[PDB]
Amino acid sequence: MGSGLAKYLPSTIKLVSKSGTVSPISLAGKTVFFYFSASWCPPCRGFTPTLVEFYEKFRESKNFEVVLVTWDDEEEAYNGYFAKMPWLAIPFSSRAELEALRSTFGVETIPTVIAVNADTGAVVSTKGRERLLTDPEGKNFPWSD
Amino acid sequence: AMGSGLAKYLPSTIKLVSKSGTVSPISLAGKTVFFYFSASWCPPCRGFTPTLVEFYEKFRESKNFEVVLVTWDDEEEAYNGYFAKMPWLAIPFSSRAELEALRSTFGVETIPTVIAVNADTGAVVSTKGRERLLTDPEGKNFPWSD
Repeated sequence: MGSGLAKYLPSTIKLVSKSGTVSPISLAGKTVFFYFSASWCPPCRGFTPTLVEFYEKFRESKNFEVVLVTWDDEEEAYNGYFAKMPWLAIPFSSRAELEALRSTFGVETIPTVIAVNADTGAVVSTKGRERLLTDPEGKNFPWSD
Repeated sequence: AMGSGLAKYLPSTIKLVSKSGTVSPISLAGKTVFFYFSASWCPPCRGFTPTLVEFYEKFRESKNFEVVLVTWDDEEEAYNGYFAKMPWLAIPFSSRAELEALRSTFGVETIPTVIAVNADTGAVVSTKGRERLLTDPEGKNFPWSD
């Protein structure tokens, strides 16, 4: 499946992990959080470790993945910031794909997490950046509505 | 020559677009320049734009300022239709790296935002005009510095 997630990206993209690459289709069956963030954004820098801790605890139990959608435009800054994260990222050089996601989800501000269902493409939630702060165990994950 | 404060923000090899033609960044010498980060797909942007248009029509001459759209649109027809509503200047749609560099330089986390700079010195003059214009339509406190 994962054909819902794949419709948000070119068919030829691979996501980057810490060690290799990941085909979007491999996220089938998961809730996928597009995390719009930048190393130069102070609230992003403070929110990232909150999301990292949640991912460490619940990635498998809640069956989700995070995909960084960078607003960094300098590759070394991107590299150092993504090094702090355990999840996936759109490659730094995929500038048009990054901008298409901003337009598609109407992302006016960072940090923002947009959750989609990888199989259907449906938007699952848009306020996780705020809701995670008062729900560290994710009892109300994925924070819909 | 004046206007050297803009050289880093608006490289001289890329002219700005106007309603009728093109404009070199150096032509903004001596002015306060508002970088207006905005997108046609952003509802608060669509509502703020006419407020800024009215202020520009009334006061851009008397207060010696210019507005430069920094687009977050990624579709050219959307950019064209939205900039058509505006009387000021814009970074060309295709200048994607220049647009992104301004976002990083001024740390623009949200739109709509206006960042004012001094065209001669490059100094940041104000960052909250998007909010402060709303309650100061005559610009009595322009350029709304902190």
